[PDB]
Amino acid sequence: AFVTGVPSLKRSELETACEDFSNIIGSTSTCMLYKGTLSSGVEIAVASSLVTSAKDWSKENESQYRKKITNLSKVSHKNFMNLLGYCEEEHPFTRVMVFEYAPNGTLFEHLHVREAEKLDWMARLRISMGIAYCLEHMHQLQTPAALRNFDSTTVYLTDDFAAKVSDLEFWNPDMEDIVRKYGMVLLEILTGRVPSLENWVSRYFEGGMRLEELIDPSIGFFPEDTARALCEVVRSCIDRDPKKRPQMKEVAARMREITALGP
Ligand SMILES: Cc1cc(Nc2cc(N3CCN(C)CC3)nc(/C=C/c3ccccc3)n2)n[nH]1
Repeated sequence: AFVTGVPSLKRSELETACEDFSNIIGSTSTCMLYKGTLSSGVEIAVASSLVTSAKDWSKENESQYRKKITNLSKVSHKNFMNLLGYCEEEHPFTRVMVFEYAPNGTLFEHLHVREAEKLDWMARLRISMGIAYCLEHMHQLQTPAALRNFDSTTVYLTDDFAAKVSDLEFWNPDMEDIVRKYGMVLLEILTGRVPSLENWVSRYFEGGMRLEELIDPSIGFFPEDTARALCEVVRSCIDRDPKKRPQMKEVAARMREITALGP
């Protein structure tokens, strides 16, 4: 065991759950993702290193592995994609982390890829609020390392479209940097726009854009003054000077106020 709290799986266990690793959700810089189901019926996303022998794997690699598990085992939040387990094995070489499975995939997909169906206003506020609570909690745990890769492709959506912020990448940022990224992700949620943006939105901030220009047209109707308040949160978060940015606890506080949604 490398940690208290998080169970250490036999590879035999995980082979069962993931049908001999036969079902792939995705693939990233540092890991392959396999779909599984535990004998408890709990759906899982298994993140496996891209290293297949002890040779391609350093003691630096190993040290990073155990640090990540340590750090993530300390993070537990309803709006985080929580670590459920891990599996280290030498025969054959296995370095795995087991995460919660989010059936509605990424925020990015639901904002930009699905043409037929769009997230409504209230679902967008709920997602925005959830993200903010997650980041606030992480800043309280002093583990922003888990957020070095934060953007709409790393935020997942549950059955009921709650946000789960993820940290899937094997470990080979300021909280001020995370606050700005939160600003940009909130802006993306509001507008439906993604960096192929600051210049575009500066026109809104300059006073030369109506909210019906800024807000994602797929939304339909929306409360103007709510939208206004959310855009000020964006403006605060993305200030060019990191020192002028709100703390995440202040962001979460203001967001709670505007959305009227508790943690
Ligand atoms: C880590 C994790 C992912 C996850 N859920 C899901 C669900 C999902 N869906 C839902 C149903 N699918 C039929 C379509 C899209 N897609 C993904 C994609 C993951 C990925 C990540 C990086 C690169 C490439 C791909 N993750 N839960 N936990």
